[PDB]
Amino acid sequence: SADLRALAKHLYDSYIKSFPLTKAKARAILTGKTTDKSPFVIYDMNSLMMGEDKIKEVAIRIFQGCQFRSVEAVQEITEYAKSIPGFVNLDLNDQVTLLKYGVHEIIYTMLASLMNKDGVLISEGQGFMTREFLKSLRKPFGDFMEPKFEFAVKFNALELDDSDLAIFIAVIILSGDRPGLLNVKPIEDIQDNLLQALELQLKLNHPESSQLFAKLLQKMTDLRQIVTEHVQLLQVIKKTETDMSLHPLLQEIYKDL
Amino acid sequence: SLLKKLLLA
Ligand SMILES: CCCCCCCCCC(=O)O
Repeated sequence: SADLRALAKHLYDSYIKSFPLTKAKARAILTGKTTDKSPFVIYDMNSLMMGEDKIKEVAIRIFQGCQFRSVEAVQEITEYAKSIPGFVNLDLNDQVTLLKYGVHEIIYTMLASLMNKDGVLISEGQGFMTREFLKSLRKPFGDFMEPKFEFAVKFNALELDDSDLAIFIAVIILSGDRPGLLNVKPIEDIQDNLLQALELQLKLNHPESSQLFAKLLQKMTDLRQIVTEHVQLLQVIKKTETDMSLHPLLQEIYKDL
Repeated sequence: SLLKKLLLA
């Protein structure tokens, strides 16, 4: 068990190094408990115009902004993955596969930290875009964020902290069932050890939360469904919307996939 | 190929 706690701490320290906006910092902003801020609130077309300097029709401008944020998040997640013990020693093509098929599940996990039932922190906490505003955007654009909000409200009800999240995200990255992995055994061995560390973390940090470990295993399955639904919406954009194309890093991630 | 570049840095 002592080695499991040292692993949990290592992952938390690496998470703090990799991700500039943590859940602790985001919840402080959202609940107004910070010295600085407050974020600029975007709730309609006029406030979007007023706030656009933090940081082509509106729906498409927002979709573009979101791609750049996704690309930044992929880079942060890649840095974190390289800190998971054993990961850089995997076959390099398998590291690519784990990131390709895992990074969006991690993006949606971490996006929940920035969300409440009414909206989402944007631009490293300098803006707050309302859920209602995003839902108001024309189809299919108004359909992208809503399922992520639905996920987030239920996920946030588990009250995980950054120490818990650091292990949960590592577990998801080290999934041995991703398509086209060359050597699954070492990946499964790292994941088994991460799962043991997650179980002990939840027992110690959430002793009264009965079956929390089981609930997190289910959220890992839920995240795969969120990704499936998201890819279907991306396909609608590709078939319609002649204007648009994805950032090259997202083109790689979505290539077949 | 971009993921590989990020991984190697
Ligand atoms: C305009 C509505 C906001 C939705 C933007 C969706 C961004 C998804 C990009 C990605 O898959 O990495």
